[PDB]
Amino acid sequence: QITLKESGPTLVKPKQTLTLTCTFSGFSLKKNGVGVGWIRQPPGKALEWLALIYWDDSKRYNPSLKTRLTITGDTSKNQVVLTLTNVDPVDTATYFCAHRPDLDSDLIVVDAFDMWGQGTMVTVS
Amino acid sequence: LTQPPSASGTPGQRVTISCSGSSSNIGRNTVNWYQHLPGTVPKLLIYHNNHRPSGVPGRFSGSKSGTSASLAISGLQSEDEADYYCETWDDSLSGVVFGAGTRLTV
Amino acid sequence: NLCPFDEVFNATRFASVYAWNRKRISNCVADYSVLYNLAPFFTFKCYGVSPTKLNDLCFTNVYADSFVIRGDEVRQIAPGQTGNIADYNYKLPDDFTGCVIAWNSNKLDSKVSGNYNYLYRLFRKSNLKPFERDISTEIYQAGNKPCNGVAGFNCYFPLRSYSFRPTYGVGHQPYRVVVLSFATVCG
Ligand SMILES: *[C@@H]1O[C@H](CO)[C@@H](O[C@@H]2O[C@H](CO)[C@@H](O)[C@H](O)[C@H]2NC(C)=O)[C@H](O)[C@H]1NC(C)=O
Repeated sequence: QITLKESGPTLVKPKQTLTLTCTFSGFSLKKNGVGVGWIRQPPGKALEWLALIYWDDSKRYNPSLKTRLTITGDTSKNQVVLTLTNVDPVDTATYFCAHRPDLDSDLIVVDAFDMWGQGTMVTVS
Repeated sequence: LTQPPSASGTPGQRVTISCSGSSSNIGRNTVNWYQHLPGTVPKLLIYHNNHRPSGVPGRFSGSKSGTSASLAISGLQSEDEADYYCETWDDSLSGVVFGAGTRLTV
Repeated sequence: NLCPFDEVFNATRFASVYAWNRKRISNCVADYSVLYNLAPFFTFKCYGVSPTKLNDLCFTNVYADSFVIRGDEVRQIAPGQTGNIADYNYKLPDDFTGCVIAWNSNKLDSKVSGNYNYLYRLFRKSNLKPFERDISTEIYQAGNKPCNGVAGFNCYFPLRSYSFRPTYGVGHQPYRVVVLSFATVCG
């Protein structure tokens, strides 16, 4: 019943600012103990993790990308919005908003992504 | 982190997966695992350690021997032709550090 | 009449797992109708009692516990679950039949050096009798030669201190944990 719905532009020229978003459903970010992720997918290479929004606006980024990634989550609008600037063709990927709890109702720490978004084939050309 | 790029196996024997990193993240924190078919969405396969959510075969288990995270495959068959990823939160790097990926052939 | 749960969940400071603070609730009605009205944002876990019958029940006693523990340690605070933290800091009995709440506090429990003010006991001669608060701080021995206070080779001050820097993982982050344990109080 938890679902990460994500959207945004995909046909984007290189080197300006790309703003993306993901509307999360099945839960709330007003909950505490919950993060929501962002995941790189260079096709045929690896995955890399971008950022976590925590409920109290606790701010995390990949140490490769500090200044080009800043992140915001609007719980009132039931969405998390991904912002990133000066965008390379290596940044052509598919991005995954994903749900990172720690509940595991018999109370074991999860610290992991259990539910994911389907992805958006972001293209930089 | 550090993860071997691939592994191989006939459909059914005990197949080992390995992962490693530094003492800040894998030597201290707890290890995760994922299964990713090529082109589709990944999914969680083991969280914290040795414990799985609903929808996971119980034959695959982990171990945290210091800096080593060891996913296991026993009973291989067709569906899991997929990239296997270890992540762990890092204390110094202040984020999520994935593994290098490992594709298992059947 | 409003029994105080607005300080068992809003107090600025608690103490450690070896010094788990009690609250003895009686002679009063506590407005339960907001604590589960808060979209249980806090991680909420009841044993035997149910979230739909807090208003319509009565008790001899409601002991309200409070302690602060690291992230991966909230596995312990339930009956039947074993290991170091239960064995040395806080044992629950098996027939405990209350409800447990915990929530994360990287706010108010974390500087960039991390608060070292939160302690935990590693060692003691035996596993705990359940619900025994232990403020004992003697110098633990487990060997052939128990000396007076000469540290080194199992002569430790067993109440070592956590670190709680906010760059830690969620399994290491400081969790603000309250046990609502359980002849007047109704709704
Ligand atoms: C802790 O303090 C906060 C600040 O007042 C309380 O939050 C408000 O409480 C009132 C009374 O229940 C509600 O009407 C508001 O909607 C609450 N606001 C928010 C933002 O939560 C909170 O209830 C207190 N905690 C406890 C356990 O009483």
